[PDB]
Amino acid sequence: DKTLEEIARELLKLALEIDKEI
Amino acid sequence: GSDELYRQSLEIISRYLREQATGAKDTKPMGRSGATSRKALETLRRVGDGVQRNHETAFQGMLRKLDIKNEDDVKSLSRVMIHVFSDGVTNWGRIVTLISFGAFVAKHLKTINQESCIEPLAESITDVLVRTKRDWLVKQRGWDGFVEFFHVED
Ligand SMILES: [Cl-]
Repeated sequence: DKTLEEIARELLKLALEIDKEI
Repeated sequence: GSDELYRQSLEIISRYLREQATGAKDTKPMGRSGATSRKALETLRRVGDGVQRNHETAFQGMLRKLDIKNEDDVKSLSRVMIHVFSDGVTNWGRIVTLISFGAFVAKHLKTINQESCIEPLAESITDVLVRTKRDWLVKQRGWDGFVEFFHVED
């Protein structure tokens, strides 16, 4: 349970959202 | 010079992050391939800001949890940065995602008098991009391919 590890997963999630746009 | 791709990439990413944090376009002349780098910057102003508006909540949620205030914390972000590639996919979207994340951090550093930390922030981003995906960038014609990728019909 690390905040940095949790943030890393969110960054991947956000990148997959952005694939739908660009 | 040696490693022109890294130099150019740092020049582009540095100026974009600093311009995003200060709100002022840079006027200092750029170096080799600067003409292409000028167009890439303008491309980032359009595409990068579009990503920031559509996803500011997600990006702000990351800054809240990160709680970075000094140079050490800025460098510590490299572990987070590489996750834009975690699924084995590489494309200009992931690179724009990474640079947009840098933009949100750079804006924060400005608000706490850490503009000096923006330069090592840009170096960290350029490291993740160039030191791990150089082969991909070369095959994609570098920043000229970046510019051509985001060409708008107009
Ligand atoms: Cl693509």
